[PDB]
Amino acid sequence: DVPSKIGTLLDLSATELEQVLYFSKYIVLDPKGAILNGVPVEKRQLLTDEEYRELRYGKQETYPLPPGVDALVKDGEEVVKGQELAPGVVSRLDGVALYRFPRRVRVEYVKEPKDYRVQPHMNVVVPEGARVEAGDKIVAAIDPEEEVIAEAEGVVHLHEPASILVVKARVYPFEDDVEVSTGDRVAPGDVLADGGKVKSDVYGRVEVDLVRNVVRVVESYDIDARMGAEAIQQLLKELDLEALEKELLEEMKHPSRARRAKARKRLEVVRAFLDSGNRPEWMILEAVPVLPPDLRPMVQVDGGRFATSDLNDLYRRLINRNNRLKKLLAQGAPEIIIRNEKRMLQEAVD
Amino acid sequence: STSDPVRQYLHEIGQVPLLTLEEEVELARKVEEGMEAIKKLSEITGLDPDLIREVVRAKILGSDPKTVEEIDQKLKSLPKEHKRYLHIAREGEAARQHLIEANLRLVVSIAKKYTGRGLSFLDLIQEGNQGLIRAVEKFEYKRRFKFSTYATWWIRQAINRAIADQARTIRIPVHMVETINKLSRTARQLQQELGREPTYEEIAEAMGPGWDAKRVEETLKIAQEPVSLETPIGDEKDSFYGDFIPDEHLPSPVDAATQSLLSEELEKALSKLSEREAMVLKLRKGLIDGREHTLEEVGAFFGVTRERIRQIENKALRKLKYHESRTRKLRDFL
DNA sequence: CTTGACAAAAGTGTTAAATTGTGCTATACTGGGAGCCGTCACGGATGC
DNA sequence: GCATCCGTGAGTAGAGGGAAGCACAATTTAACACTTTTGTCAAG
Repeated sequence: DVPSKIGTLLDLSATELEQVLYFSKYIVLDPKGAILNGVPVEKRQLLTDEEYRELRYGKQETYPLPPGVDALVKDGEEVVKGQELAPGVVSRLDGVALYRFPRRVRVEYVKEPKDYRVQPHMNVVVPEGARVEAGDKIVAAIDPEEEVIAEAEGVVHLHEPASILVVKARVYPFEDDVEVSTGDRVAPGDVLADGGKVKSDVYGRVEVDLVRNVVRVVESYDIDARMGAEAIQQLLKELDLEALEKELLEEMKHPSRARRAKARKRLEVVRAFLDSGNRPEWMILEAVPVLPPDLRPMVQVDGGRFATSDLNDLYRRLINRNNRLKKLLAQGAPEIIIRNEKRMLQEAVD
Repeated sequence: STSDPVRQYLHEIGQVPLLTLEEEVELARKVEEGMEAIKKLSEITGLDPDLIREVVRAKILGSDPKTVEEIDQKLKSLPKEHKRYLHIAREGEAARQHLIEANLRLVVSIAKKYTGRGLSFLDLIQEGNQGLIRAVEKFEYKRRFKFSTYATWWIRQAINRAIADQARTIRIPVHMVETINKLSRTARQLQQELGREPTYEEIAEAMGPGWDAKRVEETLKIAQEPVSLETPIGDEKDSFYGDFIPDEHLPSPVDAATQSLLSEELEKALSKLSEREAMVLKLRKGLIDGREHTLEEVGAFFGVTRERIRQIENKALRKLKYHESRTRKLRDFL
């Protein structure tokens, strides 16, 4: 209903309000010391899905190598932007380059550049440039017949990777059991792996490399950003009507007519809430009322067929989508599936 | 822009690259190993296996929260040998999230073949996504079969069950919905062979044993959908179906006035009876509190046997009959 | 006013038959379809 | 200024109109055998 009542209180345009309400862009509620493009992130700042993912989960990219060709880099070797990881593909960011799937494992036995063909249904259990004791498994397989083990001690080298993954992260090798696990978030100075012996120097999400015996911290921030009416509801709850009224009253002293007209319209809505006693957050629904059934009847007619009102179908759609969201949340569905359900629930209420 | 919810969803799922064969195997192996580690952790720690997977899932997802932190700290206090299974559980939960996200294109291709059967396209996709999640848990990568071979069965099943449960205003059981679909399919085949609409007898014979024409007609009556009250009638948009349906529930003014006239005339005739005689009839017929009272409760209230009330109740009835015949004041009400 | 003493009716318990709800299927399959201008003409409010 | 968005346009009547199958487990329904009720026919 133009002009928007929610938008007037929150100083948001119609375009901005629709983007947040229908799950198009994020809005910042707590920056948590995040820097985007060299500029610190402020509150009430609109972020795109690409920008939010970079700040929350870090930056990384994978480059698929052509068959047969071999990369000129090593595992765990740092690269710079534009550096040629492979002759056929170039990188687009700086970070640590790690092998994804070595199509051929060239174990150097010590008694020996023996060549092993690794099928896609097989996985390597030892890292590159590592000492493997005699009798230990080297490449695991579904069928024990095709399983490859270590004939003797030697150095295992990886060759012909399927692709190279470049992730902007910091590697901290650990000696003893790690005090954190995969999925945790750390800050500079926190005890990382060896009970304080190894500590992180940057914010990020920690993932544990058991095979490589290193701890990786992908640079990111624990930023608080939300979409939908949930983020709008919290903003309305934190509003101070008394403080806002004083601020708008001072702006009313501007000699410019345009500013005075703008401040008067906002102050009219603020005063209406103060006098009536209503709360701004009541404009967002938590419980949906249901009309009495006799006002939306389902009655039989002189014959045998039934007749019903359109409101019963609209109520059925809302219940069906609300119940499906409860089941999806309990199963730990990914955010993409959850976000689609929430957007559909908002449209059903409309 | 953003006016099409279907276009918005397609753009979002297109940002996840499709998995290669090598990548698919690794994710499937990680999920299976993680599930086994959860079972191993529960046996050692003695806690519920269902509860442990939630604590691991909560940490991976991020953002009762009070007890989640408490249980997680106990797991991290285990020695190095037991802490290894914690690492496997965490990696398995992250692989399950990535495995589901990379197969969202498969459900859209399947779900587009079920449109026009009572559910919107977005509703079909969401129901198919539930089937995709189920296939991930039950998938076994040791058989060397590709994921799309096994996941297709679960995605199609979820869409079919949702249609049979949510596409009708008056819900019909799944077993009867299948019967209705078979009945319609059989009639169509007979129609193109006979060159005309088949009769109920012809449909019943082709349906199979245990079917007669009576059962065919009864099934067709069940499969009738209700009609809308706001259906426009005529070209001008001022008349609707609900403008022609009377209400038969509330009594009419004529019916309400007849009840009042009967009551005042009945109580006038009761005054000709004795004080005790009138009370017996008013209780044995239920003119107080609305409930009829048997010869026992009436006897309990008045402290007399049930054979005595029977006679006086009948005696008062016969005196009313004589009075009515001489005046004819209570006959028109029947 | 009461006792007796049936006789049908109403009430209860068990159980088999009918109906209803739920899980599963292993070649491989991975971004929708429909629409199409005598597009109604005119103020009023708002954004910029 | 000039672009974009949004709500508004007489009354009463009539009269036609109006796309899988299977197995198995729970769950509800119907039949049927006693058993307490509770109206009654007959005395006294």
